[PDB]
Amino acid sequence: GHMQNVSLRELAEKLNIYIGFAAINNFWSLSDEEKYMEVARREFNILTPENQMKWDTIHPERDRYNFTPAEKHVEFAEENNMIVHGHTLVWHNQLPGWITGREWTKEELLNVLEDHIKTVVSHFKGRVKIWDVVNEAVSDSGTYRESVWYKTIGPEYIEKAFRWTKEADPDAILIYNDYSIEEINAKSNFVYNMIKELKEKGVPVDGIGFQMHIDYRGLNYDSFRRNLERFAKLGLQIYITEMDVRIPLSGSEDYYLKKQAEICAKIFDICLDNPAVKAIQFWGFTDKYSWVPGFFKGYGKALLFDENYNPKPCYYAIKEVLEKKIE
Ligand SMILES: O[C@@H]1[C@@H](O)[C@H](O[C@@H]2CO[C@@H](O)[C@H](O)[C@H]2O)OC[C@H]1O
Repeated sequence: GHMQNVSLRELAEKLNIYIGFAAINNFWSLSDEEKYMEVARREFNILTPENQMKWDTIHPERDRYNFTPAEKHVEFAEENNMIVHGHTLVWHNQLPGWITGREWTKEELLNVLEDHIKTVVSHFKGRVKIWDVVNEAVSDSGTYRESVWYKTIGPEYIEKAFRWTKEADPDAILIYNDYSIEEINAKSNFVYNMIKELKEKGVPVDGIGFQMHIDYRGLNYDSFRRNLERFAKLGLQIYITEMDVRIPLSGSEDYYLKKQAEICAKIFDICLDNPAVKAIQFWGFTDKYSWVPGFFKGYGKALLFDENYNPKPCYYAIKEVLEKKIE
């Protein structure tokens, strides 16, 4: 015969791709830890720690590293035949006080950056298959974002981060990850020309991550498909890293859950049609545990499973698209 439950990760493996999630902080000690862990191992073969590899947790003082929470994320992916997607080495948010609380000069922040990168990347060498090296380096104007990194160091912090990362783990796939660059627009044009110049200089930018924090309005699918093609032609691997499809909390639940399913299906169709797309992840998987309600005033219910871990319409919609693709 054949196996009874036809999970997303089983279907992902027959497509030679990964489908997964972001693991909440301290997932092993949730009140409902057991259920959370079970759904996650049943469904997924790639795991990104939601926050526990961020600068705040992992490097809370200039001369102290804390790998403890991160190691728990990695052990769980390992015991569960998942690969680990590392997040994130350089970003403007969730920085500890010893970084934000003092003025820096260029040479000192370069030295700080290199130490952080080499320490975390070497510590997890060979155990983290994909690194978000730089996260959200580009403003909502398609100019460079005016972070502590940029203001202190200049644009070179980007290439140096990638080069330092590759040194510390040559087998890691190094990516640049951003939001709102799924379509052709001012922001993705800037990211495009940016990666195009870094690769021409020999910087090891292996891939691009499209966060895919979207809502019930969907995307311009033609623009998204054309955007994936131009990036792939740069010789990049492509990762959907943080998917969620937030819907208004007010009024017709069924209508919005139906639009959510259609969107998820359309996004998978396009992604499965382009062989440079290697993983699709959701920024979580159950609506019980999502950053959306707290960040996006008036929206929620953005994930695969409801608050009781029952699959929602999008889940079945994506499974059906996965199954058709194999068929
Ligand atoms: O718990 C929350 C996380 O889900 C949130 O993660 C970020 C959301 O925006 C993405 O573009 C980032 O890459 C990702 O790290 O960060 C805030 C935290 O409180």
